[PDB]
Amino acid sequence: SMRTQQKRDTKFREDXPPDREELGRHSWAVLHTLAAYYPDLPTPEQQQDMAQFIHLFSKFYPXEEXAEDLRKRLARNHPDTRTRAAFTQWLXHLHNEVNRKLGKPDFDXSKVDERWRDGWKDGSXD
Amino acid sequence: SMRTQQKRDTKFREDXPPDREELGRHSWAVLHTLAAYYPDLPTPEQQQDMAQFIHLFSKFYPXEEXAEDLRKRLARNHPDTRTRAAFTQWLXHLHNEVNRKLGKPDFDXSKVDERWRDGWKDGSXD
Ligand SMILES: Cc1cc2nc3c(=O)[nH]c(=O)nc-3n(C[C@H](O)[C@H](O)[C@H](O)COP(=O)(O)OP(=O)(O)OC[C@H]3O[C@@H](n4cnc5c(N)ncnc54)[C@H](O)[C@@H]3O)c2cc1C
Ligand SMILES: Cc1cc2nc3c(=O)[nH]c(=O)nc-3n(C[C@H](O)[C@H](O)[C@H](O)COP(=O)(O)OP(=O)(O)OC[C@H]3O[C@@H](n4cnc5c(N)ncnc54)[C@H](O)[C@@H]3O)c2cc1C
Repeated sequence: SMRTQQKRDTKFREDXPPDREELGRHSWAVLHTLAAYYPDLPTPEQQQDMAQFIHLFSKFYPXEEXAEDLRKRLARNHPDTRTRAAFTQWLXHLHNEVNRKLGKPDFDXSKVDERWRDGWKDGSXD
Repeated sequence: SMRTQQKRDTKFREDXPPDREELGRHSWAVLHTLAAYYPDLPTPEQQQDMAQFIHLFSKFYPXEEXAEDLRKRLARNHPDTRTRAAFTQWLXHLHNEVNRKLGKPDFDXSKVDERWRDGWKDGSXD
């Protein structure tokens, strides 16, 4: 017909303020990448710090409906920051809660180390 | 000649682990966007929380040379979290320190509200 609601076909300037979706994509990348490299045997101070980091992220996330949704989840399901394995998985399952809320499919949590740190075992990241 | 070191011409799969540069781009977007919507008159608890959030981000940032560089800066130049105006500018000038370290030009701090929240006044984000 003429205009389109597919943003990629419309708004071409990259250096603009992130919208709700684009901030989401950046933020999941930041959180999953921070978790991917977290210690396998973190100190007690690290475990405390990472839980506080996720709590503070929930206080300041600037999409208010998204931040409320996050604060509700963290109240029902505190972050497991005991180890890399536990925290990476914990964060995957949380991300999946949001995906299911929004009508998106589940990400296979078995893929989190490939996806965010190591690259796919088939070599498609090289 | 044949291979290229311009990543865009080589590695086409998007769902791969962020490298140092790509994590940087995501992270500056997250930090500048969080600052852009921070209160103009934050409570004392908010001011304390935002400073602690930036400190914790420096503890967990997974590029070790980058995290060390950040920890050094925050020791010399604590975040000003007193107001949106102060914190957005504080974070711009910090980002500029990193840009100059890496041979990149200064971003004009007068542009931070346009860039990260409001869109350019000429309408090029619409
Ligand atoms: C904490 C948080 C709360 C949010 N709350 C809301 C909200 O309440 N309402 C709303 O409209 N939007 C919310 N958003 C934005 C939303 O989650 C999506 O980021 C946005 O809709 C863009 O979706 P996307 O399809 O690009 O993929 P995203 O969900 O942004 O995912 C980005 C990439 O991460 C990978 N991935 C997907 N799922 C997982 C997983 N479970 N584990 C590991 N990797 C995964 C995939 O490679 C994917 O392409 C929130 C985002 C954040 C960060
Ligand atoms: C906290 C932190 C520390 C880092 N330390 C290092 C390091 O020690 N060594 C290293 O090699 N890399 C480091 N990086 C990565 C580096 O800063 C860049 O992110 C990366 O090199 C990609 O650069 P870029 O050209 O894509 O633009 P980036 O610097 O990633 O900037 C992204 C976008 O932000 C906007 N912008 C640029 N400057 C400002 C500013 N001053 N204020 C507001 N908006 C701005 C521009 O629109 C720009 O395109 C760090 C990143 C972070 C987040």
